[PDB]
Amino acid sequence: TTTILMLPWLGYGHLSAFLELAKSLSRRNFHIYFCSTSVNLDAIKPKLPSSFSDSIQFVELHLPSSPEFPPHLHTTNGLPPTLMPALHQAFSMAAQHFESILQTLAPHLLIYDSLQPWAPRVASSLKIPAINFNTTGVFVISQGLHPIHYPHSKFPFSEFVLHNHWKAMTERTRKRGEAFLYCLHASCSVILINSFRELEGKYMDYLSVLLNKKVVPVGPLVYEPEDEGYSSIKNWLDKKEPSSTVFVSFGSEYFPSKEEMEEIAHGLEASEVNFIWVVRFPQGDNTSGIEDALPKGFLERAGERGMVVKGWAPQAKILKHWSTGGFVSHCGWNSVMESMMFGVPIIGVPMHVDQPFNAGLVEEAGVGVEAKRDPDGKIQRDEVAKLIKEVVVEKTREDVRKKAREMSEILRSKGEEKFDEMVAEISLLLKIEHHHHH
Ligand SMILES: O=c1ccn([C@@H]2O[C@H](COP(=O)(O)OP(=O)(O)O)[C@@H](O)[C@H]2O)c(=O)[nH]1
Repeated sequence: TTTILMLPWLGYGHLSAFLELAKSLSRRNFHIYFCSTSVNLDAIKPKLPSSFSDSIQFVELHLPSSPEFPPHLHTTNGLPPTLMPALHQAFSMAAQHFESILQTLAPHLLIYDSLQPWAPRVASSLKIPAINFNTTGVFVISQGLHPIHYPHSKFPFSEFVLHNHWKAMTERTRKRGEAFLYCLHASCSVILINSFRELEGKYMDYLSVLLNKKVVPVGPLVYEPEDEGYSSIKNWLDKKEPSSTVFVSFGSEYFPSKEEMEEIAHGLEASEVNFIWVVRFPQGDNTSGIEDALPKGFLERAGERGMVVKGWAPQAKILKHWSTGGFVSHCGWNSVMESMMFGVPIIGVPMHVDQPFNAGLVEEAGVGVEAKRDPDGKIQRDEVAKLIKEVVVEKTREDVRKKAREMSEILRSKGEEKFDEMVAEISLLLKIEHHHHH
């Protein structure tokens, strides 16, 4: 049996997408070693049905630990943002443990994420082929690589303009970029990406030219789950009108500022929509409460229309509920893919990293709308309220709703043939590499 070790970056969205890919590979008679920190493995274990217990094996990776950065913080999930550089550095320091794991397990292939250039380096030293799997979409990667080759030319095939807020948003950025570049360039023969041609084909073709490598889509990769946490939420949603409610979430690794929450809250209130909003506090803060993060009296004024959930909610179950008419989202790529799969239009409030590019692609495909920031880069309560009202409450953006339903139909028609290309490229790569090693 051909064995694959998978090494996601230490974020919940990365773990989730890698796990869905692991499931699809396991059904093609690959044996998977799924490698991450213990805190990440514990968070993802509930998402693996017992049907996979024999073919997907978890392997713990150990990072350097200290009382001030202990192992339960070795994840981006709820991590204080100021600890993000320490987490990247600690992950790079796991390379020797990673080498010993690869020596002991001797997998035939490594599939690695784009935040760990040390991983393909270790694999190559051990004569283990390594392929890069990207859990973002293609658009942001092609936008990042284009200036390296065409520094004086506008990006082709798109009218998207990045807001000055993010253009402004030095060596931390450069080294993360150069690490990302290495991960792409080091990949053996192909790169894998969680996207699909109907959405991003022209950008995959362009990225393939920029890299001189085949770009292989393996998307849509979307996780779909008796549940007590959803029960209370389900009971509330069951009393609402169809397509009347928005889910509001900024993902697993972002905490909007007090001012950002103010604009979102006032946008929700003015729109008169029903909403479920996930509000979170960073690890180590178990004093803070919902009431302090929100404007004074906001939940009192919202009354029956509003529900705030602390910490975490069953996002996929909520989006699939017939009451949900929209998704106010930071536009993390897994959230975008889920929203498209479930046919829910996106109201984009991107915050950082790849999100503004994802929101621009959402707008371009017409399956959602982006709440634009004002000249100074602030979220605008008026823009949030107007888009919720148009898309969900009054439903005057029927173009958006129809395109989102159309996209869902397309995505639901896809089957296991979406993995045919990846499996053939893996087979070829391993057969070429077997001759080399000989
Ligand atoms: O309260 C929450 C917040 C997030 N998610 C899931 O966490 C993942 C978030 O991934 P995404 O790429 O959207 O954003 P990130 O967390 O990486 O910024 C998605 O699968 C969401 O469905 C969830 O289930 N409940």
